[PDB]
Amino acid sequence: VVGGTEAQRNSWPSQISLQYRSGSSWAHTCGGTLIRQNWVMTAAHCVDRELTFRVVVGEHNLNQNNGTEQYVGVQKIVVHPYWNTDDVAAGYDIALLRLAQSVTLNSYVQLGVLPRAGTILANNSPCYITGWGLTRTNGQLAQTLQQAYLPTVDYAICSSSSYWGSTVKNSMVCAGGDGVRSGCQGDSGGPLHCLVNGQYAVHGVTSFVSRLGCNVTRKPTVFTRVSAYISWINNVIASN
Amino acid sequence: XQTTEFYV
Ligand SMILES: [Ca+2]
Repeated sequence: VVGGTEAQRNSWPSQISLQYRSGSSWAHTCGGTLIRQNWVMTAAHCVDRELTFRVVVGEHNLNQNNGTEQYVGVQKIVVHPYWNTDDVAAGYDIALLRLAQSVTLNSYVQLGVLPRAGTILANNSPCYITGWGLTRTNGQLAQTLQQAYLPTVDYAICSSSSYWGSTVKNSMVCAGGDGVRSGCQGDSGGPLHCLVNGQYAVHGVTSFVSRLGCNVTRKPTVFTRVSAYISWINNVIASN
Repeated sequence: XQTTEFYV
């Protein structure tokens, strides 16, 4: 997250770190959202590679174990069947991960609330992006979970020629793009949490930024619009 | 664009 600050410890308790095994250790690769005790929502591109993945719930500092974490293997990966690795702008950048065990819900580990099917937020709606991603374009991963206010940019503006043009689809949410605050590498798969009727719901799954950098004016961070996928999500969970 | 990961 570019332009953000350290999040209050465990204050986004559905935020997960998706990690792959790397030599004698594990490496953070992406964010995700816990949506059931044994299901995580992330980006499809995060699981392109056929690696050994785990999810960490209750995480805050990637480099110290603080007693709130639970570490659980990814057992089954269900990518949206229309996702194409070679065509990110087509959309469908979403995957569900069934965990090898159910996590224990507690004050540090909670389910993320999803929007109602079809929900579109008004332009400039209040949202926060969270993640352990780079804190500057070509910078360093965050040791501690970061957050930044990233208000929505509606479809009509985001898909205009001066922003993303036809690259952005109505199955996506855009947020930010003032050239100041943004997601960045290591944040993808994670949530965009948007305030609706006093409750945060996860409206976005972080997908892509400009190839010029993370915080780029008129290139807001682009997310998979979770409310476009509610039926898909429910179908996957019910059949697995 | 560029996906958010390393480096997709
Ligand atoms: Ca930790």
